[PDB]
Amino acid sequence: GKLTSDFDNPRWIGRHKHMFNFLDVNHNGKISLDEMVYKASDIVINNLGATPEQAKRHKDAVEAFFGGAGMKYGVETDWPAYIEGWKKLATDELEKYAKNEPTLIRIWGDALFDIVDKDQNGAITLDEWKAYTKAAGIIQSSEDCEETFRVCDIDESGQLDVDEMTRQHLGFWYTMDPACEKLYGGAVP
Ligand SMILES: O=C1c2cc(-c3ccc(O)cc3)cc(Cc3ccccc3)c2C[C@@H]1Cc1ccc(O)cc1
Repeated sequence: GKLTSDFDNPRWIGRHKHMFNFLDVNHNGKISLDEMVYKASDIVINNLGATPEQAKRHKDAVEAFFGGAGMKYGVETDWPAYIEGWKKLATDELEKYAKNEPTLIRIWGDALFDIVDKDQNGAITLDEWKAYTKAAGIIQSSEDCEETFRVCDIDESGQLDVDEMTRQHLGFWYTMDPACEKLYGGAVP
């Protein structure tokens, strides 16, 4: 694995700058925690049929995750404060990884996969991953969705679970692990 940060890597900055511009759908140069939690909850409730119990769990997880990057309700976060807050989020997540503490990215996955998995067993199929990532907009083509199941160590079903995805997300969002490249296909650089 890799438990060292790489915040000076221009491709780490560019990866999250891509995400920031993807999240700033109204081209305001700034995004709020209200917008992020709305987008997240809108997906699982209105596209994926989450129950109120599932949605509340998922809401607290998304709220914590983006809140870990310094975003707050009623506050607009511009790009400089965004990437600065994302360094603090990656640092806190890397401390949790090292302490074998439940990370914010795992807690979001567990809450999300309970919705995305129709059997609610913490493992999603390729069609279910295409359903979520296209509703979220983070992936547009079915080709990029298939790259996820190539990069990830899929089980024998074969489905993707939170254990494997948390491992991939460690290297993709936090440490720039070369083996975690193309986790979202070509949709996210
Ligand atoms: O990990 C994930 C991630 C990271 C970012 C991101 C990335 C970098 C940024 O700088 C900003 C936003 C953005 C997204 C899309 C999204 C944004 C806001 C509201 C709902 C979805 C997603 C999904 C996906 C959910 C997930 C979580 C854990 C799992 O185990 C499996 C799936």
